[PDB]
Amino acid sequence: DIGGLNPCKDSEVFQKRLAKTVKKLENRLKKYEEGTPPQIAIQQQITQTKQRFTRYADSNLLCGNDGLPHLITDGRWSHGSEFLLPSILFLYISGWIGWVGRKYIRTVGQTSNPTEKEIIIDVPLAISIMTSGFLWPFAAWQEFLSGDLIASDETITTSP
Amino acid sequence: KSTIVDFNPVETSFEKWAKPGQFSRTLAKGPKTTTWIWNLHADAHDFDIQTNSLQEVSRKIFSAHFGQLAVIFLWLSGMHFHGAYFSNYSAWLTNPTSTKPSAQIVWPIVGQEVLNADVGGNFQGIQITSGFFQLWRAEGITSEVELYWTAVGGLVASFLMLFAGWFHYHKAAPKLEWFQNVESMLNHHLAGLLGLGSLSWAGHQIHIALPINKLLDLGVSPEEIPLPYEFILNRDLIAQLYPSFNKGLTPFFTLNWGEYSDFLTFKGGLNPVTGGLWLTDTAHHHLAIAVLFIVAGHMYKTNWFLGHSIKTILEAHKGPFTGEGHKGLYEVLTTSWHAQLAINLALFGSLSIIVAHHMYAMPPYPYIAIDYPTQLSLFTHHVWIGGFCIVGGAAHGAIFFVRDYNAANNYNNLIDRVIRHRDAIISHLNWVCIFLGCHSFGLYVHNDTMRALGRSQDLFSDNAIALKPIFAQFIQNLHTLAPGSTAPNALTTVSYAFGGDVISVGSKIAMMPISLGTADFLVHHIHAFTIHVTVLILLKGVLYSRNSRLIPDKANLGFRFPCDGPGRGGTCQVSAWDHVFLGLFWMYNSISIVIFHFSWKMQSDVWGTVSPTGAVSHITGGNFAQSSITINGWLRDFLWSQAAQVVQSYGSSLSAYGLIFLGAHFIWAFSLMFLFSGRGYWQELIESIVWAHNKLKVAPSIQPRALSITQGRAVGVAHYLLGGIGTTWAFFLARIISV
Amino acid sequence: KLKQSDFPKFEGSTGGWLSAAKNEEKYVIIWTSKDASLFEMPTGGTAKMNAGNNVAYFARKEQCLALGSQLRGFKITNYKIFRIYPPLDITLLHPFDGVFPEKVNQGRSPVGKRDASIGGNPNPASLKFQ
Amino acid sequence: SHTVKIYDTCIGCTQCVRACPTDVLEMVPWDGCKAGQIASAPRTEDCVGCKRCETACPTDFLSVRVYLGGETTRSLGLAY
Amino acid sequence: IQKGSTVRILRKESYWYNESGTVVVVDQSKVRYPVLVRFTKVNYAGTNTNNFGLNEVEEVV
Amino acid sequence: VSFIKPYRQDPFVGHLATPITTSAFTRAYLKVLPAYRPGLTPLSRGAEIGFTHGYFLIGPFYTYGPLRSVEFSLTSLAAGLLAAITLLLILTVGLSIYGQVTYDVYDNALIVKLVRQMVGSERTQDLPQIKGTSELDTVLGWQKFSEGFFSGGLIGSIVAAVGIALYSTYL
Amino acid sequence: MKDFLKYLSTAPVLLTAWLTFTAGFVIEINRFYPDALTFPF
Ligand code: CLA
Ligand code: CLA
Ligand code: CLA
Ligand code: CLA
Ligand SMILES: CC1=C(C/C=C(\C)CCC[C@H](C)CCC[C@H](C)CCCC(C)C)C(=O)c2ccccc2C1=O
Ligand code: SF4
Ligand code: SF4
Ligand code: SF4
Repeated sequence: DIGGLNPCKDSEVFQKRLAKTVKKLENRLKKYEEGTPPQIAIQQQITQTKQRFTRYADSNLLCGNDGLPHLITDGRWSHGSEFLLPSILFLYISGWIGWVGRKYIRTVGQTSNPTEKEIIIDVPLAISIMTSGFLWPFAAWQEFLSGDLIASDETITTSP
Repeated sequence: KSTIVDFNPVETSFEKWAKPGQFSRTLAKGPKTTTWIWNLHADAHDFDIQTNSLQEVSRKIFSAHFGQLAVIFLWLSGMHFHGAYFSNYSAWLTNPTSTKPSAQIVWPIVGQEVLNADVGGNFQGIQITSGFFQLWRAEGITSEVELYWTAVGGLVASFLMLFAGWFHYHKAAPKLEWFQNVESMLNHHLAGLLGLGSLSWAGHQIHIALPINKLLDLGVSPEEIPLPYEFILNRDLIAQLYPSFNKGLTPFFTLNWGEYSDFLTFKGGLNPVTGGLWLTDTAHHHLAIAVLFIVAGHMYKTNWFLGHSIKTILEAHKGPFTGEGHKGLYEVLTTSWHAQLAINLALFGSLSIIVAHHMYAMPPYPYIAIDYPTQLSLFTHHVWIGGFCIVGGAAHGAIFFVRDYNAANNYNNLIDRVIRHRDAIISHLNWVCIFLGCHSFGLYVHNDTMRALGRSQDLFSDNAIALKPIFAQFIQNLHTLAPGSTAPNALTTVSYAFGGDVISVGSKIAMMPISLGTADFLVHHIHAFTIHVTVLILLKGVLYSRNSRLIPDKANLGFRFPCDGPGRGGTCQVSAWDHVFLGLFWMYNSISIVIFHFSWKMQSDVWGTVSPTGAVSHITGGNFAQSSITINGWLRDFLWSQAAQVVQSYGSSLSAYGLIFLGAHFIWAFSLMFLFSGRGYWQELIESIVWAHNKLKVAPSIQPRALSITQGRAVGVAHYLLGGIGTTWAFFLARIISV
Repeated sequence: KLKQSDFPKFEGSTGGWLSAAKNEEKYVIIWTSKDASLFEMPTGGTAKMNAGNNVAYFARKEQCLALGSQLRGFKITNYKIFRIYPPLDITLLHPFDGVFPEKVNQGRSPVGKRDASIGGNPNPASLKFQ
Repeated sequence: SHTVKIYDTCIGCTQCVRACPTDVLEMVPWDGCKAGQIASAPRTEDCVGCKRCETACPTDFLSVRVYLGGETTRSLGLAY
Repeated sequence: IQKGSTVRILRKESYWYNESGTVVVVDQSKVRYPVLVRFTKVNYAGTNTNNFGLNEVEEVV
Repeated sequence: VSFIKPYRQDPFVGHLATPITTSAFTRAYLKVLPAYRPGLTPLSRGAEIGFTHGYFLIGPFYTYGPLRSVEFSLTSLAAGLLAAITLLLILTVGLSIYGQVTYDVYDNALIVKLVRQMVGSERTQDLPQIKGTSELDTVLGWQKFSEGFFSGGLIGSIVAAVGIALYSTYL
Repeated sequence: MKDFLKYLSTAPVLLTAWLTFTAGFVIEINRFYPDALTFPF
């Protein structure tokens, strides 16, 4: 399909990889005894390996000639769960972190001892700001509009 | 109102916990730049600059020692708890030669359960190379319940040491005169601590370890072995194994000590069953050590008209060549903690290296000589600790010279006379270092270039120009002839390394005569050269710590400073700290070469398997003799060859070793950013980053500053040491566990 | 014991001057002390002052000035440093006008003074080929 | 020999003069500051370039500036 | 400008260039740099105050 | 008693009077060496130094060279002799250039007195200054020293080769 | 318990607690839903 890849559900090398891993795990399982915790752990390993391979097969995942899932990150929504949705999730979380950090910096920057409140965090104010970051996309595009997001010329510059 | 302690000196309060940097006069005002954060941790234990009173520094040091001992006790309790709960110690007891010791199981997350190896005995976990199983077996511990109780005792002891530290800083802190009783302290540490510890351990060995281990070697399973207390309440369970307890303590008090030859032997060699030292020999050794140390503890005058005064001993040791001699040394060592730390750390690291040597040379634990990973790990770890401690001793000698050295109090004594001719010492040490390096390494390079040019008869090899270590071979011959000639009451040599028979346990070689040829000559001279260069750097740091021809007032700049400026052609790294930094680098080099020599020589010419007919086949096959004489040989037949197990560990239970190999390479390369660069570039880059932050109104109030020059060097050396030592750690462990 | 009676009671160190301070220049510091105090040499170790005139020779001006700075801790202030060329060419150096450089004395003219801040320095491109 | 320049931002706090290890700087009368004194560099032939002088300068971007130049046995700090 | 006034530093070779500081005292004598300004951010040398000329400071509204 | 004292009663020299720097054995041993033996012209000093140096220099080249022989070989001896002679030539070249760039004097122990008496108001470093008063510290003296070193090196190398051949043949 | 709570509000203790909590919920997500290469939806 895309880039010459093929779905992993029809990739023979993918099933060969699964079979080889299961065979190695079973051979390891053979050298232990009865329902002893080592055998239980190896059986859990086998079950998890089978579940992971089955989930990857039924996941709209494209496999190359090596039988490994390749990620299609050109931007198409068909393979949108590989990069685009995790990209949105990370952008949300990281914007949350950056927004709460910036808000805390600007909030304790207007107190008597701004530097003290950076090594000794005001946990009440920190908790107040941190749970308010869920609106960071909206807060950012409400502070940029008001001109409160960017400094203009009070920023320092070197000699040249 | 005791005469030794002050009651309730410091109030137990949490107020100062909420004021970081309260100890320092400069850091107490609060952070203004990020340099304050780093200065906070760099001055935490520098008690000299926190108080102007030696008494307060001594009390802080005493409580810090208690905290450290509590940490050590907690670590030991954790080790015993892991042995009790997450180990295959019981399975290893019944099959020491076929079960690999494991005492740490790994949770099944993110696929990391592959690290749980097939250590044997129906167990999965990480193979343990600390030799705790062999130590516990030598202690007579035959059950995991005993390990649990030892862990509980360790936890109780750790809490006790924590309470002792709190008590002796906040409730009853000793006075300076108590700390300065070096005669009493030496008497107690020599008699009580050392001698009575040896005596108590000899008692434990004789009454618990001797019978239990004898029964274990006889084939008695641990379940039918009597509980250790039964060997004390019943004089018949121990009198069957050693038929001399039937006479009781009467032979001891009647001076008929020959009766106790059953369990106080002098045999030498190794136990043929376990491959370790005879535990009867060990008990006799500890008894003799106890008596010697108790006797040695009655030397210094403490509270009666009896004993020696160290001041009178030192002041009487003058000479024509040494002026006032040792006059003033007693005042130096009773008023400066740094001098005591220097001496103790240097001798402590040297002792650690000696311990490392004597460990593999004469394996003291049952079934530890045939556990090659344990032997390699123990040697390498102890040599590394020794090198670090020696560098620390040099560092604190330099610190004493900078800070606690008084010129007036040391007029024409040994310290003064050493400083007065420091040039001669350093110049001759420089010449010796150049001579040794030229010779050792250039003989290596000559061998390499002769081999590369197809001239095999021009090498410094055994089948070529030969440099036989005749002096060491003479000593080896003297030791193998000692039993019956110079040690007439010995039955076997102290170690089979000096010569004798091949000692094998379960077809695995425990010890064997270590032949010394031209390959050992070159590597020994390499060791001497590296040690001499490290000594050169550290001694130049100590002697030139106060002044020099460059900076006549270097003592006024302190122990730790980056430079005096770009003038005089450049005055980088003139400190004494910058000498403990370079000396750390050279100690890493020396110890790395030492452990490489040990690993290759043991794998190639000691360790291996013995055929039923007596044919010895080694791990590598004797390639050390002919291929360790060229740098290409070290690169190929040792590094490239034995790195195969590390690089091929992916997908196996040793994959963590490959991951740590790669990560240690990454950290070592990361160090070079700090070692090669300078502070100005990073400060000017932080300037633009701060511009961006200010543009987005997110510049922190604590102004971000690049790490200071000294801190940049410290970070570089710490990362370099961590990366190199971790790379060697992963390489050694994967190689010696795979094969 | 020593060449001159005013030398400090120093046992000699292999950190003193070399062949340079016999054909290029040597520096001598003189001072008078009330007590035979024990002080640390800028070159080697501990020396003993004379209860009176003291004279010391060094290879660098910095060594003499470090010794003088140490002398200030002994409440010694009258120390004076001279430069001696290969022959007896004595030149008073440190108390140049009899007043230490840290204290303002009349009769001193500013040397190396620019009547502007750092920002007024000319651009290097305009200082090419001169 | 190195070059040492003094700039009129001098506040006459004398910290440069009392930090010079080779007696290069001295305090001279002036009328451009409250202290009535300004640093001078009349003995730059003894300047070693250690830059202790400008490490003790409290003014914003320095009032004493050391420009390293030609080297001499005095400026190289050679006891030999 | 006077004591307590807020000024912007116009000196280019300044750790507080384009930044705002508080005037501590303006000297009335014939000194070259009479304006003494205190800042909240310490410079690279650790100081937080400096003397500025009359044309190197601009009062904030 | 103390066996270490300041050198020549000067506590400010970078030197000490140890039982090695100023011992009677050191004095006599250094005064019998060609470099300091009294009554020797610079040519004689050079000749003796060259003889001794070539004599002990032929040794390592012949014994450990690229053409060694556990038995006696004329080719090995010739190789060692040629290597020693060429090394002496290199050392003589170094001596010649060192003397060329170091001194500008033809008669020492006088010019110093002349400029200490009749004034030396010139470009200096030739009239004034002048380090060392030995005859080896002149352009003429060092030239003859190098010539003697070179000739004596050749002669001593040849003599040592002859001795080595005799020892290997008749013993 | 006024200065102890202030000590717990210091940067190291707060960072250690936050990173321990963060690693904790990450590890537990990866335990309950392991081997997640793509978005579950
Ligand atoms: C939490 C606040 C915060 C915010 C909003 C930003 C924002 C920014 N940083 Mg930044 N930074 C921060 C903290 C922050 N940083 C910290 C703590 C450090 C020290 C490690 C840095 C080091 C740094 C460098 C070296 C660079 C930036 C750069 C940037 C810019 C591009 C984004 C980027 O590369 O991220 C960079 C982010 C990191 C390197 C990791 C930050 C470390 C953690 C995640 C942040 C700290 C969280 C904090 C403790 C939360 C506490 C708040 C709570 C008490 C309420 C952007 C202006 C770049 C730039 O100038 O581009 C224009 C750049 O080169 N920053
Ligand atoms: C026979 C008596 C005796 C014994 C056994 C010890 C033992 C010890 N002393 Mg000690 N000491 C003694 C007498 C004694 N001292 C006297 C008389 C003085 C006064 C001059 C000192 C002054 C002194 C100082 C100043 C320091 C020590 C330190 C140490 C420890 C060294 C660390 C070590 O080797 O770890 C071995 C550890 C163990 C074997 C663990 C078990 C040891 C336990 C704690 C028994 C300790 C015995 C104790 C003195 C009994 C007092 C109990 C109390 C209720 C009165 C060690 C525990 C150093 C240290 O670490 O500080 C804590 C230290 O800095 N001692
Ligand atoms: C008995 C051992 C001992 C003791 C008591 C001391 C005590 C002291 N040393 Mg010292 N030192 C030692 C051993 C010791 N040292 C050794 C072995 C070396 C050689 C490396 C040195 C080298 C040394 C130098 C070069 C200096 C000191 C200094 C000091 C003083 C301040 C220490 C401080 O505040 O650090 C606080 C503690 C820290 C900053 C911890 C830093 C963290 C380390 C560097 C990294 C550890 C990594 C660890 C192994 C884990 C890595 C694993 C990775 C995967 C994460 C103090 C008196 C300093 C001083 O000014 O003395 C007056 C100083 O300049 N020491
Ligand atoms: C492979 C890299 C390398 C090498 C070769 C050296 C070599 C040396 N270091 Mg070291 N060093 C290194 C890395 C290295 N270092 C690193 C990374 C650091 C950073 C921490 C240091 C830090 C350091 C310090 C701090 C000190 C040294 C010192 C020394 C010298 C010890 C004396 C000696 O053996 O001289 C003999 C020279 C050699 C063994 C090099 C090879 C020479 C060959 C084999 C023989 C001669 C070849 C011949 C002349 C070639 C002629 C032909 C040619 C003209 C074409 C020596 C020059 C010490 C010193 O100054 O010397 C006493 C010292 O104090 N080093
Ligand atoms: C990069 C660099 C800096 C800048 C480095 C800085 C500012 C350090 C920043 C450290 C951050 C802010 C905290 C550490 C973050 C790590 C992720 C934590 C360590 C990892 C743990 C597992 C220990 C210098 O200041 C410097 C100075 C002198 C010589 C070389 C250099 C140099 O190379
Ligand atoms: S900065 Fe680096 S280079 Fe410049 S002086 Fe200090 S150390 Fe020497
Ligand atoms: S460099 Fe700076 S300090 Fe050193 S002398 Fe010249 S001016 Fe005085
Ligand atoms: S340094 Fe700047 S401020 Fe300090 S004295 Fe010299 S000139 Fe005046």
